[PDB]
Amino acid sequence: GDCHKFLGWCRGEPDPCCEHLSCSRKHGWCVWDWTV
Repeated sequence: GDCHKFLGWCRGEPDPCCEHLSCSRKHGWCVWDWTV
């Protein structure tokens, strides 16, 4: 049950991003919070 870090697939995945990250649909992966 490893989480998905930055630039990691999320769409469809069982668990959400790792930490301080938001699943980005535009790119298709989680991105930095402070960044976005």
